[PDB]
Amino acid sequence: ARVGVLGAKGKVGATMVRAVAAADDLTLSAELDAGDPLSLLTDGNTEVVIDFTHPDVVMGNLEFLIDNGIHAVVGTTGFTAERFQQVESWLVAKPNTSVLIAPNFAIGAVLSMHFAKQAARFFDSAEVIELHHPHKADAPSGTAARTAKLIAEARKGLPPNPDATSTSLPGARGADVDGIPVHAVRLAGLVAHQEVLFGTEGETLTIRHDSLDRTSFVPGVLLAVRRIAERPGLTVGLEPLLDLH
Amino acid sequence: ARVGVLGAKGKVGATMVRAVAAADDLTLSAELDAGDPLSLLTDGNTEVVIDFTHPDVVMGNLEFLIDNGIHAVVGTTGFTAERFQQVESWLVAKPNTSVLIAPNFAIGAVLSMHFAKQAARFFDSAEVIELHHPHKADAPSGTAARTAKLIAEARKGLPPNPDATSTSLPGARGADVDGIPVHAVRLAGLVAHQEVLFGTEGETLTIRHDSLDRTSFVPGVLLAVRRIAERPGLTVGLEPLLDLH
Amino acid sequence: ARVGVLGAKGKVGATMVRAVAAADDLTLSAELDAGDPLSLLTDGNTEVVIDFTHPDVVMGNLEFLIDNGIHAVVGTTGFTAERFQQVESWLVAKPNTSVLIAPNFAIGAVLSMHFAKQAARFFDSAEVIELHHPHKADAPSGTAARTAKLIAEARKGLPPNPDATSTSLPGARGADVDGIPVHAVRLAGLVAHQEVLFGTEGETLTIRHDSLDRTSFVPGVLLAVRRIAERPGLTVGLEPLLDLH
Amino acid sequence: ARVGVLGAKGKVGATMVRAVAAADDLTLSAELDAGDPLSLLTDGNTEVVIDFTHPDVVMGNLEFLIDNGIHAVVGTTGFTAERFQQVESWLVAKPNTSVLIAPNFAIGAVLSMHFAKQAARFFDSAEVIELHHPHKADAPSGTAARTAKLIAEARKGLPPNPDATSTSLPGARGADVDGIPVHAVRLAGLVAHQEVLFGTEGETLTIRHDSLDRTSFVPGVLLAVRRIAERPGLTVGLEPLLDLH
Ligand SMILES: [Mg+2]
Ligand SMILES: [Mg+2]
Ligand SMILES: [Mg+2]
Ligand SMILES: [Mg+2]
Repeated sequence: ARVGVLGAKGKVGATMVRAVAAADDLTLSAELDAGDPLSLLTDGNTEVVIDFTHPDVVMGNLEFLIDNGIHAVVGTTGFTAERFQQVESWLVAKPNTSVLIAPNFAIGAVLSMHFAKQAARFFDSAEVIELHHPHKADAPSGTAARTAKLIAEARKGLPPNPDATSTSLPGARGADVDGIPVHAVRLAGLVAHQEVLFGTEGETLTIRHDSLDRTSFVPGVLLAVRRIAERPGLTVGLEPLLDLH
Repeated sequence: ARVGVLGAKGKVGATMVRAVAAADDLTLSAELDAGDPLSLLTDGNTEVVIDFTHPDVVMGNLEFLIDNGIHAVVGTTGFTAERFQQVESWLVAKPNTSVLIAPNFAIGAVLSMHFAKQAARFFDSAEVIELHHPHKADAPSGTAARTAKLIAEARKGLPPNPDATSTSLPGARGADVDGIPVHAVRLAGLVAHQEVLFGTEGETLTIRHDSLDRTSFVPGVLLAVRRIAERPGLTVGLEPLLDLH
Repeated sequence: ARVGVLGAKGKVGATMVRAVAAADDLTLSAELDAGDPLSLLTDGNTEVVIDFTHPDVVMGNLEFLIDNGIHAVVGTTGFTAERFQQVESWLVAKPNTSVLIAPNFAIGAVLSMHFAKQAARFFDSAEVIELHHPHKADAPSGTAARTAKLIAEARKGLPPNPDATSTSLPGARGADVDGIPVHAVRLAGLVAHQEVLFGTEGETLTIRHDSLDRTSFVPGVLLAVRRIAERPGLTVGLEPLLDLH
Repeated sequence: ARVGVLGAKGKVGATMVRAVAAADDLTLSAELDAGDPLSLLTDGNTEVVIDFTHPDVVMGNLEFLIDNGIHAVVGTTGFTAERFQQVESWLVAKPNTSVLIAPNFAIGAVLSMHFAKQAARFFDSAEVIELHHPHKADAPSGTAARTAKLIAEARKGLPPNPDATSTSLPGARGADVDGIPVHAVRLAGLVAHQEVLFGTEGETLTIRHDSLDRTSFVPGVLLAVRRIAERPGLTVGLEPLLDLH
């Protein structure tokens, strides 16, 4: 497949360039980083584009790709209901163009999240623990928050976690994301890790995702690049491409 | 829902009897043990039956229930392809009767199994650890083997687990269920536990299911009883009833 | 060894009574509850006494036992520096009497605590996770706090846990017991569990203690009773009796 | 302290050179790799030497260092009872020379091992799980074997692990090192990891050591280099220097 990479000197693109170069089945058709015109993509017959450039510029890129029937695997964040609306809009005019926007390309992470979603309604209790290196700026992770919201949403209409706590120390019970405790561990030696715990009297289920490399998103981006074709128009999140729905 | 229970003096039966009683939305309509004549089920307008009676007599029961339009949640094992085929047959005459047969009713167990199946093809490595009380007769557990099978099958066409082992001790690498290492830990204090691990360079995912009670199957049986009507004819395994969209 | 038991109608007492009975190398020589006169202990030539009676009456008992040369395994809490000091005093008059007072008799718990103390100064990061049934009143557990204290103290003079958190949610980082994060998980299905984690760039060490029974203190009490003679005067905490060379 | 490093182009030495160079309190006095005369050590007033050169040459080195009153932190393996005897011998003539020989310099590992040693006699069951990357040649690890031996030795005179297994699959119960099951997991994404499990009815204790870098031995070697002075003559294993005994 003829793959083009944007913001290709930026850490992700650069990595993706390497991934695509190394990869058997795909040929790298264009490597554009900032200061490069977008006409180069069509000039080399780019079918798919990987995009992870800054949020300010993504909208301007997506429009171009859509205009030109260029499939887009997008990893850039900063997307809003209103920005999805917008993309959803451009795609109306080009029904054969696929676009995938995903907050997270680590297959382990995405699976881990989807499993929590599916499990959450079958247990009395659910909590999230997340553990990261002590250089991380924010607590909980983006990923732990989004996870907790999903669980909360999946449990829309069950009782809240039982909990008889009556004296405590501030923070002893973690954060409270949509009614479900997120704990954040920061510990030397760690990279990125998350543990979703469910329990009910008699049994517990625990899902853990550990990520040891900056680079674990690669297999996912590649997956998306190899499959984006199968699903016309806008797809949000990688999970549909994992053929789980 | 008006529920009848067979094998009511065996361990599982006696349990569900308490269970059906305690449950508010359901009433118990007949409780028989081996040898109480089946007729009593219709005598009480039993809609669903829970069956956990011995393998020998299960086929005999299933016939009656299907004959009489009585839905059946069946937990007995010893089911074979040709036995399923048989059941499959009786059901053709009554398209309004639902029957559910499952190897396993612990919701946690069924979920952990399903997640493994769904995850299996996105990682280079997959192993199963099962941990049990030191009084268990067989290694690996029924559940561990079934699980390894599923993973093996979902990996039909990927390379086998990478493994450079060239010198070892017998058993150091555990069992080999269809190309997949299964390790059995036997340890005082434990009940029934299972941990599936998958790995790929840069990321790991682990699913653990812990069962602390004999009675963790109850929620599942109940769920099945509450839902069995939604699916006409034979269903195998609880996971379809865990309504997974 | 000829063993007497106080507070024999409370939960802990009644247990040790069964325990002393079952035990072959030991016989039970008196079992009193609040208000049975102490004299009965000597009336039966009781060598050691297990005490778990309420805090109010413990000092009253200890006096009698020490007066009479009767070794005491004491599990009651509510002990203060000045109460230890008092005990310490009574013992000066009888140098042949041994007394043991411990916050905690679960051998696993005491070991996990000790290991933490010994490990604490060789790592940059240290946190405590405790997980409990959702009916527990207080967060963190008594045991989690004691533990954090110990680690804090053993780290007297190292830098504090590294942590670049600058934006968070209240409680995301758990409690702060003496500079050490303690997180409390409350989850259906669980009993009493605790996981200490230490980390340093390149390596992590984790100690977990799981307690599945009300009755896990029994082996320790018994051990204490069997060993209390080996150490004259007051001993605090079971770990010295775990004979650590 | 005036530190000399041997085999200093070899992966360990090289690393140690860097560590010593970077390290505040120590000055690097000599960097000798193969082809360099040993007189250079004394020529620069080397107090301590780090040695990890090949086993064939170690004996020849140790003799020199001992002769010259040069302290030696040795990481080279291939040591035998008879080779310790030998070193023990050279040291007779120089009572002020310290020598430390250790199979393992990762403080986490050493702690993890020492804890298992101390715990092993207080539980009915003990097993070892070790997990490594799928490029590892041998199963179980050096470290898992040595660990199991220690446990076995510490349990010299208790009943063997209870275990009612009567049908199994070859390897389902792992290896059998001195009566205690070692399981080896090999999984993509992993580096070096070990989990010691103990259990007894009512409670379990679990010790886990994860190692994420080749380089986690550095802090230990440094520790030894900063402390070797405190203990005259031969010390085997790092654990005594961790002030645990
Ligand atoms: Mg290529
Ligand atoms: Mg009822
Ligand atoms: Mg007795
Ligand atoms: Mg220096």
